[PDB]
Amino acid sequence: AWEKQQRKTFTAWCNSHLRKAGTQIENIEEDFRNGLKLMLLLEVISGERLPRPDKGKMRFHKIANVNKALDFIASKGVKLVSIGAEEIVDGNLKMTLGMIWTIILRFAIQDISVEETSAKEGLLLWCQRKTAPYRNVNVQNFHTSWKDGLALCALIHRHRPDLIDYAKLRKDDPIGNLNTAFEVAEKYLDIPKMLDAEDIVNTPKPDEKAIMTYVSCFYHAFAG
Amino acid sequence: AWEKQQRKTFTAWCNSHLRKAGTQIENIEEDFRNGLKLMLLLEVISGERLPRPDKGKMRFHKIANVNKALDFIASKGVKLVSIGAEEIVDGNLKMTLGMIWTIILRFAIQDISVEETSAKEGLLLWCQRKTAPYRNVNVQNFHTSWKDGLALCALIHRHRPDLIDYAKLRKDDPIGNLNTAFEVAEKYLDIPKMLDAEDIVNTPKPDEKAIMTYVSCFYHAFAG
Repeated sequence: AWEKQQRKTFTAWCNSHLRKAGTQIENIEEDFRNGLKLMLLLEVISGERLPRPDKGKMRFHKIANVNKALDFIASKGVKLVSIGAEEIVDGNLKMTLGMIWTIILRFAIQDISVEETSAKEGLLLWCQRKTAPYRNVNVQNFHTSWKDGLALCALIHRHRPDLIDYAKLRKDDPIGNLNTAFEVAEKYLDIPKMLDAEDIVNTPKPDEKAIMTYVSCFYHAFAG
Repeated sequence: AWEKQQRKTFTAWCNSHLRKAGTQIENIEEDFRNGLKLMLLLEVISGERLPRPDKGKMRFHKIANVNKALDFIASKGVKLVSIGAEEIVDGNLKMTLGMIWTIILRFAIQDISVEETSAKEGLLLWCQRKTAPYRNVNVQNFHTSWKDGLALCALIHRHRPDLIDYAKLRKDDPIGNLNTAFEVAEKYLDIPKMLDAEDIVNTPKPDEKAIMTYVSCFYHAFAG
């Protein structure tokens, strides 16, 4: 089940960045095979220039361009684990999703530094400080703590009290709390939806990586 | 109409240089008011060191920093015509765009020397020699001669035959010829888009200054 979720969230995340370069992707298991938008995505989020793409549509041209991306990532202190250009060119889903998470983690989460605490732990602490005043919220992880949607609404309310009337939110209305946060973020913060309400509520333990991906968008939107 | 075009082209040009200093500007009529990135831009394109910026965000601090830039330019044999720091600090569009062109002309076009011919005339002659072998191209100016996009494709083809299949380009397909040149330059030469296809084709006489700005990028990219 995580596979379908991660694909939707990762795709939405990639698209929220690629749109600045005037493009988008539809099927993550196809649109990164030739490495072009993969390279484009990396220049967008890093603000750096990658080597120029190789012209051509042959298999070897794809391997070469995907390798430009993979090398750029590796050069950022990333250890592409068993992730080779061949699998990416071949459209392998597990490997492709693994690569994108690696990029999401490295370029959007790793550098977060809060109270001498970085990356994943850093983002968690930040989420905790911001939601500290909300008694009906208890952030201890990036999965079950977010199930009832209050954590996200509170996180939003902490920076934009005018967008959500937090007092009207009930705990036993998880679907509603989530969609309220999702729609408000989409509408006023221009943070596209990356999660599905029902999937968060239905899964005993939601996908930790999908959640961190969405939440980091909020970190970057409020840090600015 | 020239105002909107010049703003887009000049902004893209400024950004293609500022990116080397790890920054960019969004709205040209705002981002140069405090003179910081203006000074930064000048050090980047000249390779020289300007005086240090004044610390502070007050109006007078801005006037002082913009004056450091204006003086540096003037010291390069430039006559800032009726261009004062006040107008720049005030975010005046006409004056700001006038200043940037002055900088584009002085630091990217003036020193071009081809067959005992310099600056604007120098760049034109260069463009002519390079496109001389292309019969469906006739460069006589920096405006109408570029409308159908063949001049640019030929200019690119002359140095990189592998990037554009010039023979497939038709004259009655101006929009396509232009975008082909625009996308190829952006993709393989890392020369960001500075012009809009439809604007070039729709205007009886495209903006001579916007065109020279974009074309000079090609001069510098192939001169290296």
